[PDB]
Amino acid sequence: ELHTLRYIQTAMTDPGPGQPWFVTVGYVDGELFVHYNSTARRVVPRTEWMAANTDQQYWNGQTQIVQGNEQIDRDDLGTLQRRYNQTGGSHTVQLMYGCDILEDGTIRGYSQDAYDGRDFIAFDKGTMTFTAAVPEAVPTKRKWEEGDYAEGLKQYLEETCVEWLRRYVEYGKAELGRRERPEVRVWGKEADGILTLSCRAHGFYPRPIVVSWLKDGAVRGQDAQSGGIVPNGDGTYHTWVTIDAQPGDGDKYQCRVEHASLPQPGLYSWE
Amino acid sequence: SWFRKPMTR
Amino acid sequence: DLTPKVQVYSRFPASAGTKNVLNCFAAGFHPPKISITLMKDGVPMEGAQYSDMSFNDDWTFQRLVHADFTPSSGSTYACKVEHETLKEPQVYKWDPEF
Repeated sequence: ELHTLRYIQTAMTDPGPGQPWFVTVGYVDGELFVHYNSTARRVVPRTEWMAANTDQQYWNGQTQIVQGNEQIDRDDLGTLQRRYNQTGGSHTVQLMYGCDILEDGTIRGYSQDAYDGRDFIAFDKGTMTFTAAVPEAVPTKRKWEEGDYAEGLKQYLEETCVEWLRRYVEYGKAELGRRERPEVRVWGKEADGILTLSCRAHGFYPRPIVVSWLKDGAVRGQDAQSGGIVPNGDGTYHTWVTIDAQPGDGDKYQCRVEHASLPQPGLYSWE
Repeated sequence: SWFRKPMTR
Repeated sequence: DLTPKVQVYSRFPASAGTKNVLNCFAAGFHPPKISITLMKDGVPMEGAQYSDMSFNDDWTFQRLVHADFTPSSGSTYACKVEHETLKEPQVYKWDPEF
């Protein structure tokens, strides 16, 4: 079974109006479970399974781990501006790290950093060295290698990350492993001698879905336009696939929805 | 659990 | 290059008089500073909730704005998006499909 843990960090100089400068969130199998912002200054759960399983000791302890990271990113925003020779303006520091438990049992650990949307420092678990993408990343590479900070980071991605992710999966066993059926609606619009058939799926879980258009029982790929898998505010997902067809052929077209919740692929039409 | 950064850039 | 790709949709299939949630999702944008507003007949839609900001592997940001609403016939629902990459504010109309 595939299980992933991802922690993303964002430090901004221009949030801007009525928004926190430091935002950081966590993900268990692509689902939002933990949140922290520079305004509230407290780690708040985002799922019911997270709050019901953890005590006050954990929530108070996690806040200080992030509070320290907030201070580090505050100093780094000023330190990096001096290296690039910048007086002010809009600048963003992004950090992405976590561990993935693959289907074949292999554990993959990653830690990447960026400045203004461009790669800065990428951790290599094999060679135990921090890779520099830009010439301004060399002083960070030199500093992090002498102090042997790579050993503590390797200990986290291989041990601390895996142990906690395995616990979070156990806490939300019924929530993460649930099957939610999508509500499918088919609507056609005729304009300039073109019939546009839209197939929309509402509120499904998990995230993977295969929505394909069929004409006379045969699948039509290249003509179909999709908007990908977009999320909902309650943890569910949404998707839309549109196809351009000749007017008077609408009845020949059928939308096929392939999802884990449905035992057999559901066939829908404009009716 | 979040990783505690042991050093500044 | 880094312009936000915006999609306007409802949580449940739209029906006149039935309670629903109007979602506005913008993705693939940088810098993170963005102004996403849900509008009913060219005016903001009261109490709108802003979800926790996220970014993918390519460092491009994404944000979802959702608000509880009751769709009515003869009313136009749209989403106003303002960003540094866009020269003029972009308005995306919601297709009720009913």
